[PDB]
Amino acid sequence: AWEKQQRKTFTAWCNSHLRKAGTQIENIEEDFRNGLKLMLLLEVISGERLPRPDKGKMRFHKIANVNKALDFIASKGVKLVSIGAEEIVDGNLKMTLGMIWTIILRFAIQDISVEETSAKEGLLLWCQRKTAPYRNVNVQNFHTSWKDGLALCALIHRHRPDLIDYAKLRKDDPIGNLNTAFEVAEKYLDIPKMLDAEDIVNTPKPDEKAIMTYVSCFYHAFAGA
Repeated sequence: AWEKQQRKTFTAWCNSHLRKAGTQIENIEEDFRNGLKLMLLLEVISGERLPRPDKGKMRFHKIANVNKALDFIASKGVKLVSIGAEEIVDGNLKMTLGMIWTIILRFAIQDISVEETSAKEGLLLWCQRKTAPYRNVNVQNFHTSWKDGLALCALIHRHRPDLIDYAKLRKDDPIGNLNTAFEVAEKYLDIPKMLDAEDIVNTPKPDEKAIMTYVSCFYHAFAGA
């Protein structure tokens, strides 16, 4: 169950950035094998220029491109473990998802700082501060606390009360609450849908890496304004 959620969410997150470079991926376990869109993804999110990609379709050129991507990530303090270019190139879903998570964590979550609290813990505190006024919400983690959709709706309502009629939302309509939040974020906040409502409501403990990935988009979207 963790793999399905991470595949959907990580793919959508990558696409939310790749669109700025005029491209997209579809199958995360295949579309980064030659390293080209992986290098592009890193340039988009970092605002920096990576080395030029290799010229050639041979397997060793793909390995070289993936190594350029991995070396860049490592230069940002990321300690790559077990992740090898050969595996990314030949195909390994688990390793690929692990690599993309390290990227999401380093570039979208690690530098978040709220009240002397950083990264994951800081993002959580931010969510707690924003949803404090809502009695039917209780953010205590990045999994079960988000299952009924009220926390996400509240997070949006706190910044944009004009976008959601919070009083109409009921805890017994989790799918509806989640979709309402997903739709509003997509249409008005330019945050692509990254979570599947059914998976969130039916999985006892939803994947927190996927939820953190999606929620981090709201932090950055609201941090600007």
